[PDB]
This record gives sequence, structure tokens and C-alpha cells, in this order.
Amino acid sequence: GHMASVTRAVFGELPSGGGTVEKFQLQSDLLRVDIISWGCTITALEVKDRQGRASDVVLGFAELEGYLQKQPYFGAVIGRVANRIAKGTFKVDGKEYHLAINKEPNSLHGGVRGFDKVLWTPRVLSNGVQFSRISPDGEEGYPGELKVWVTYTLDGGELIVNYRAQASQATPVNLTNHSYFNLAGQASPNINDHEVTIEADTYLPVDETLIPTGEVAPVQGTAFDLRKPVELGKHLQDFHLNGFDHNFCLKGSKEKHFCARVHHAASGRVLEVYTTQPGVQFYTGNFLDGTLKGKNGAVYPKHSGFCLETQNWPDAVNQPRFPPVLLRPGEEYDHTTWFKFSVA
Ligand SMILES: OC[C@H]1O[C@@H](O)[C@H](O)[C@@H](O)[C@H]1O
Repeated sequence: GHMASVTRAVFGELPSGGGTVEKFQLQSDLLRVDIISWGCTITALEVKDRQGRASDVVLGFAELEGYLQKQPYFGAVIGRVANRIAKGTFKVDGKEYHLAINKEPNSLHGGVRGFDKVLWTPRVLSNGVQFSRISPDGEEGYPGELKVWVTYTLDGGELIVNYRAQASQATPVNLTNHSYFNLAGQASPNINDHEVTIEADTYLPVDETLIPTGEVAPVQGTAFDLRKPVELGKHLQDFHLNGFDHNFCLKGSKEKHFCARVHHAASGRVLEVYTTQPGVQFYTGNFLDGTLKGKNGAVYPKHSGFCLETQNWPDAVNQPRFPPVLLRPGEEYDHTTWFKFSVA
């Protein structure tokens, strides 16, 4: 597994002279990863099957404009705080803060103009690229100036994403990457034939608005028990589930820990995920309605892709029994997620 080489090129130009967007291509002998400076968006991810055939296993667009249209956060970095915040409101050190209600009745994925929709500054690395941006105080209702660095590196079939941040004032922070995967290749219609395993003992049941109830429910005897590989379609069926969109609680320390494994027997592709995060959002692309103009004439229907957003638990800022989500001045936010690609 070789260390990747990096190439860059102009990808697009933002309207209203918002700036030039570049595309960085990371390539090793095993994988090819494409990333743009707009929202640190992974745009393509090429991985081999058992025949040695490479398919891009990530949903996305061929042109910038694709991302600028109303699309569900494809392959981007999410923040300041990923997922939902009840009532778009939280308090920090006795001060109450209000955010944009971009998802009645809550606030979701950073607001109206979240981290996925801003231009990051890129710095090419020997085997990858680093994006950096300053989220000023008050950005999207959040207190504190947040300095963030998103670093993607590639070595063999392992893609590594690290998140670093520094706040000038206490603020919640929860960064992740919303890539939609499809191991049978981007163009397959569904993920039913995927085999999933999530090393989680508990999960977070949610409410009518999808905010966690506050309960840390055990997965035992439930359809949420993914500790043993299950075929997605069968499972959903056997359990009468429409799909998933839940945070699974990881057996967390801040140490690199196994998160989940996804296998696609027909191609033999395997995706293994490790993280330092306390949880993972496992969302089976339930909201795709097959109206998006994807890559290679691909349209993305419901269930065409799934996400594995490693993160801290949703609404943590309002749920004291949840892992701490506040970043205070002087400390450092630092989380890493490993996307290990392989063949079985
Ligand atoms: O379509 C974007 C999706 O992003 C997920 O992280 C979230 O939990 C889903 O409910 C939905 O908002």
C-alpha cells in the first residue's frame, strides 16, 4: 500500500465572485480520492473489487454547480455542530444561544450556511491536503471564533480524516463528514445487499422530531443490534424498519476504536471504520427521493447510499448525561476517523 501523491486543478468558480474552487486528487496504488476546497467535500472515491476493477463508491456531482444546488450535504464536512439541536437552542455558561431553525422545529448540521457550504483554504501535503478556515464569533449563532483544520491523508487503502479546532470562547463543536457510500458502486440503486456491523451496545432512541429522547437504550433484542453482521435489506425487513438514522453509542475512550464494518460480497469490497468519536450516525439515505442529477447520469433514489458520521451524540449540548460537547479556550478539539478499504 503506497503513499499517495497529490495533484491539484481548478474545479470551479463561485458565483458573486465567491472565489475559485480547487480539486485535489489523492492517489495511491489502491485508492483514488478527489476533494474540493468547498466544504472539504469528497467528490469521488475510487476503490477496487476482487477483479481489481475500480468503482467510485461515493455519491456526488461532476461539477461544482452540483453541490451548489439543494442537495443533502453530499460528501462534505459538517459543523459547527453536526446533526440536530433541539429548538435551535442551547445555553453555555448560563448564556442562552439561538440558532437558525433550518429543520423545524430544530437546527441541523450547523445552520443555513454550515461548514459544508463555505470555501476552505487548502494546503497541499506530501501525502494529502489540509483545509483550514476561521468560523468567526457569532457565525450561525455560535459564540466564539473557531479556528478549524481538516486534514485528509491517504496511504494505501486507508483514508484518514482529522479534525482540529481552537475556540476563543466556549462553544459546542462536533465535526464530521457526510459522505454517502455505496460499495456496489455509486451507480447502484440500493444498499440492501450490504452487510453491516456496528460495534455498539446502546443506541439513542429519538422523538417525533428526531431528537434523542435522552434514553441510552440497549440494543439487545432490538432491531438496533448490529454487533453481528446483518444484511441490511433482510434486517430492515425482518424488523419492519424503514431504514436507520440513529446515533449508535460507541464504546468510547478517546482512543482509536473500531466503529463499523461494511461488506459487499458481490464485489467483495469492505469498508472498515475506526474513530476517536463517541458515536456514529448511521443513516441509510432515507430522504433521497431520486431527483438528484448525480455523476454519470446516476440519480439517487431512497436507500441508494448510507452515511457513517462519526461524531459526538446529537443534542448533547442539551443532554447533560451525554458526552461533553463544549470546547473551551485553551483546549483543543482533535478527532480522527479512519476509512479503511479492502477486499474480502
Ligand atoms: O439528509 C441529511 C441527513 O443527515 C443526517 O446526518 C441526519 O441524521 C438525517 O436525519 C438527515 O438530516
